[PDB]
Amino acid sequence: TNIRKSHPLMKIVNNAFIDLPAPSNISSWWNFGSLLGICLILQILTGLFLAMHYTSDTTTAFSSVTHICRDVNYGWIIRYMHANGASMFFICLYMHVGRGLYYGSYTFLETWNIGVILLLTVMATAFMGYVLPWGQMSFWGATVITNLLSAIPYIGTNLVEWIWGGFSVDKATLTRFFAFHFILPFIIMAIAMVHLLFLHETGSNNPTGISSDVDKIPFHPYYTIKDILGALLLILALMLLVLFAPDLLGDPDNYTPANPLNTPPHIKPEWYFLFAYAILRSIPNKLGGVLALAFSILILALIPLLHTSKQRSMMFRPLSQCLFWALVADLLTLTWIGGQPVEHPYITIGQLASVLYFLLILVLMPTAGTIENKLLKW
Amino acid sequence: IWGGFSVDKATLTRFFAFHFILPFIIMAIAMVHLLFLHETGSNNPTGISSDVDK
Amino acid sequence: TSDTTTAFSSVTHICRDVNYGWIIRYMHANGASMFFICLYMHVGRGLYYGSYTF
Amino acid sequence: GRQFGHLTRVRHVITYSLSPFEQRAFPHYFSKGIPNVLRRTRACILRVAPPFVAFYLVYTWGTQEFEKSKRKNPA
Amino acid sequence: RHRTKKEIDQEAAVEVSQLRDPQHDLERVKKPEWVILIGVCTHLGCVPI
Amino acid sequence: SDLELHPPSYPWSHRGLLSSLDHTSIRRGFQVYKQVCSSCHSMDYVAYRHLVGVCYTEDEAKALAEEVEVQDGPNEDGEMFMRPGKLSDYFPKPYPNPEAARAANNGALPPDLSYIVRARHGGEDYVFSLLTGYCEPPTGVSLREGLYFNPYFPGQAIGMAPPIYNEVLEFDDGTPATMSQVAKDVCTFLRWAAEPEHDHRKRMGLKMLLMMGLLLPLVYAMKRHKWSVLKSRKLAYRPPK
Amino acid sequence: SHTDIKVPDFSDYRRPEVLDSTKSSKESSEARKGFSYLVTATTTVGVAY
Amino acid sequence: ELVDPLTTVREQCEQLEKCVKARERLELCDERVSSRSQTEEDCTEELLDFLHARDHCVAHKLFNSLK
Amino acid sequence: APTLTARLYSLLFRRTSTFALTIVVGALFFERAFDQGADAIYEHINEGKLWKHIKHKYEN
Ligand code: HEC
Ligand code: HEC
Ligand code: HEC
Ligand code: HEC
Ligand SMILES: C/C=C(C)/C=C/C=C/[C@H](OC)[C@@H](C)[C@@H](OC)[C@@H](C)CCc1oc2c(O)c(OC)cc(OC)c2c(=O)c1C
Ligand SMILES: COC1=C(OC)C(=O)C(C/C=C(\C)CCC=C(C)C)=C(C)C1=O
Repeated sequence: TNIRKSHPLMKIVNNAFIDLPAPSNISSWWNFGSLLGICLILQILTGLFLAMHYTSDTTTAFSSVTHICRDVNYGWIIRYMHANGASMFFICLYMHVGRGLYYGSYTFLETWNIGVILLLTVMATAFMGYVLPWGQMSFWGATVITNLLSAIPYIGTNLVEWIWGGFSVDKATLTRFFAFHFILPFIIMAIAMVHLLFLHETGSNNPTGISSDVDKIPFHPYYTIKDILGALLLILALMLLVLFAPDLLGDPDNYTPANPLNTPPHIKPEWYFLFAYAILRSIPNKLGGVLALAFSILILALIPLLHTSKQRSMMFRPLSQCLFWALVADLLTLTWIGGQPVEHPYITIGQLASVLYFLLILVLMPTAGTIENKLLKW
Repeated sequence: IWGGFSVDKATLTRFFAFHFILPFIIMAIAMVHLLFLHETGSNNPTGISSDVDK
Repeated sequence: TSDTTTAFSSVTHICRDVNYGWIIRYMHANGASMFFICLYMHVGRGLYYGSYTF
Repeated sequence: GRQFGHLTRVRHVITYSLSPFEQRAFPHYFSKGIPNVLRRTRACILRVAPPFVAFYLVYTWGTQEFEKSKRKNPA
Repeated sequence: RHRTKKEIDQEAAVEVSQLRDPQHDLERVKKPEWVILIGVCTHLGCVPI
Repeated sequence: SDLELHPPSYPWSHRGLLSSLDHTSIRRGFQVYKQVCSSCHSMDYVAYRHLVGVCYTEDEAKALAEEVEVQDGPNEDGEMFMRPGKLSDYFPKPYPNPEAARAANNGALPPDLSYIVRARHGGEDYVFSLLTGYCEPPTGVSLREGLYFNPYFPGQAIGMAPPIYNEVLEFDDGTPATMSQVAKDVCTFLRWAAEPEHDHRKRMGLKMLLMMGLLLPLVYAMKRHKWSVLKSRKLAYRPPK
Repeated sequence: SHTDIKVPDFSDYRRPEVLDSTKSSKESSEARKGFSYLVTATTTVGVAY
Repeated sequence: ELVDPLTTVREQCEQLEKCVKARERLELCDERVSSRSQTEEDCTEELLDFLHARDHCVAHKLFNSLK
Repeated sequence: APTLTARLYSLLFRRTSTFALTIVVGALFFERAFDQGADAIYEHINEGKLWKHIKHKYEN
């Protein structure tokens, strides 16, 4: 009788991290789950040590962040670890979603649906975080994204002013955004546990999409060691960015203090918002543009209802493989357009890419699955 | 823990941060408190086992 | 706001200017004391009834 | 809630394993490793690459077209 | 906004019917050389250049 | 007028991956700031003590601080006096307001120079190209000549008069104060002004790369060693009859 | 008929000091564990730093 | 008296083959603009084209002289 | 039995406490030898340049 197996706390650890039956089988694309956890605690830890010196008043917010970067012993690594960890958080998110899409992991309805909430929550958290240093991108970021609510008919204006604290972005806006940005990662952490709880009910999917109970291996030592290696690659990727190119993924305009009278000429999102940004502005309509933005991420919840194929994974589905990569490349296209001004070639090709995004998921990928069924006499 | 030779600017900003997080840490420890409790169930006024009358 | 220049001013800004900031502030203040009344009752109950054997 | 000894039913399958201390971590690492990656690449290139060249062409054309459009000539 | 003669020429002439929000220029000003506007875009609240 | 030109790649001594700032060039560049730019440009986020590690000594920087008059907080009668000023003082502000900044420089606001390398695309290359590349208008366009011509500025019409030329003050070591070198040194200083961590992050970077060059193959071997048992396993299927 | 089961050849995967079936493994036992534990010992030292 | 190395480098850059063609089409723009009645047609485009080729070459060379 | 990984294992690795002791003693002497080396490489690749090499110009 084992202490590891029967102690009411260690029970939980053992049935999640040690004795948990896992496929013999799962590739590097399965490393991103633990990497998201590492990202979560990295952002929690640095974010805590930034909160120790940050002040959330408009007069002083920019000054406190630069006080961190110049005066605070090693405040610069903490600040840019945080900044680049947020981008690392997004690289891992996108890899993790794409893995799920490819391998048919969305057939775990609860795990997947909680995952969609986790994406939206981490997006809202990181929007808030960018508002905090009170640069130019902070202010107009806060302006535009809060104003998305103003598209809700009849009550949208009241709602925007309700979260602002008044008629404009102001003193009241920044102090609550610090408070909202502090708590939300812990709420995320709690939802990450429920995500894992629903997952353990089935165990993991694998590259083949075929049930792997015939060949399970213990999580320890195999996926404990594969996870350590994967994390050490995540540390490389992060520490390359903070130590050799700290500002590569950010905006120079956020190094000028916020200014309510001038929006900059060049303004774009943070790289990881660029596809959704490109989708919304491809529509010359207020209500439709924001409805498309909401639909661009909420679509993931329809993907299980649109699975036509008699196989789970895309591994043995070449038509679907092609159309998956068309989806990735189209998403890469949309982040390129997001980066460009609203002028001649870019308006049309961004409109066509927007249409293709929705056509691929809604129509073209379900039809590919039926054709593939018919070709196998299924 | 002060941030220097005296209580100062540095002391108050971190005390806000420490005071924000610690109730959530408390909340997590309150769950572990309940988890250990459910293992036995409650005691009662008599101190005698009450399985005979749950 | 957690700066020394402004911390007292923000708390009184809550109590005078913030719509119903006064109930929130003093609910918080007296809830902390309520938290302690309940703690002491809860410990004493445990001491009396031998609940510490858990 | 799944445990070893309760997963599924398997009959008539023998597994031979060796100790980690009996065997090499990198058994024939380049001699067999390189032939494999090339084989894996060949297997997937036609599925992965053609959307990204299709991105590349629309990128190259789009940047070029935008550049040319903000020049004049006879006016 | 101080307006030149070429500027007022374009605004009076262009179609009221073909706008998304149908107004004449003359019912958008009081005296036609001075336009006073809140510099907040009606989309999502940026400052127009 | 909407048409743009982007800066070329100048081979800064700190452009390379594992490469120090030139602290001899940071020194000469502070000298450019104190004498030319500080008449117009704020640097609110750099203090005199920041120089003590970097280019100057403790004594050098204390004597440099003891050159300006700074307002100090109240005497025990209740009035605002002036003092020589210490290493703790941030670099002195021209103009009490942004509005007093706009009034002296003919409508135009000169922004802070504490951030300016990190706050403009191209970095020091842009600031070098905007400085060293001051030029004459082409035919077709004229300025309302409170504003001047620079090609590197967006829209081509800049409020800044071309503030650098041959021999605007001397360098303390003995260095020829050509406009090219006056621009080189100030941009080398403004990089340090934007990013004082620069040399420390590149030191830790080399340590990071060398450590990772040990740890990545070692953890790989650790993971392979454990995965050995599975990767070399042999299956046989032996059904009855 | 279970006596038909031979364990298949593992020479392809074996450490060099353990290819001779005619010779004891006990002799190379201290060395082989030595090499593998030195790897984890150095890693711990590396991570510790 | 006072020798700026940028003067030595800019002259040396302008004599290189790309710059000769781009100075040419700027000069051909220079004659075109004083000629017409009230032309709006700028030599912004042809100046910046020439500076593009010149400053590219300036950057490759200039810092080898400066201390 | 002459071989060195063997004597490394026999004296230091066999027991987990000795294994841990050899790691912590190992980490002390690594931190010195690596920081010695990595600084000396960084200083040599930036030959003058840093205030450590400028130092002697401004006096005692
Ligand atoms: C008075 C003439 C000066 C002097 C002596 C210097 N500056 Fe500055 N500066 C001045 C103005 C009026 C402006 C605003 C320009 C405008 O927006 O119309 C500037 C601005 C700059 C900038 C920012 C340009 C940009 O937007 O990209 C920089 C980078 C700059 N100034 C640098 C600079 C340097 C290095 C100086 C010393 C050689 C210098 N300035 C002095 C007015 C003036
Ligand atoms: C919108 C989809 C989605 C998002 C976003 C998502 N998850 Fe998942 N996650 C899943 C699915 C589906 C699986 C099951 C994968 C499988 O078994 O193939 C899963 C598996 C995982 C795993 C374990 C197995 C693995 O894939 O590595 C972890 C850990 C994980 N999720 C944590 C997270 C964390 C932390 C976040 C960020 C807060 C997150 N996930 C975001 C849907 C997602
Ligand atoms: C304990 C509080 C805390 C937590 C937890 C937190 N952060 Fe932050 N975050 C901050 C503060 C304070 C700043 C302002 C300092 C700064 O700009 O770097 C900030 C800054 C940011 C920024 C702006 C970076 C920049 O400087 O450009 C982003 C983006 C960000 N956070 C995202 C995240 C994400 C994602 C998480 C994890 C879900 C997270 N943060 C966790 C407090 C927190
Ligand atoms: C130092 C002792 C102690 C402290 C302080 C304490 N607990 Fe308990 N708690 C106990 C014990 C012992 C029991 C079991 C009582 C029994 O069954 O008679 C218990 C029971 C409870 C119960 C359920 C039964 C009951 O007594 O109502 C809850 C709920 C509770 N604890 C939550 C909390 C919370 C929340 C806190 C404040 C964070 C807390 N406790 C503080 C020792 C304590
Ligand atoms: C209290 C109320 C809260 C927290 C409301 C939160 C709403 C959060 C959203 O959903 C989670 C949101 C973050 C998400 O939309 C789906 C993003 C992908 C939106 C992407 C986004 O970014 C921009 C941005 O970053 C900018 O600044 C540099 C400026 C911008 O305009 C020019 C935008 C912008 O136009 C869009 C669409
Ligand atoms: C069955 O699949 C599983 C994996 O195999 C790919 C994992 O690697 C991990 C490891 C995840 C970690 C360390 C993140 C923990 C998150 C929080 C918020 C504490 C889990 C839980 C899992 O269930």
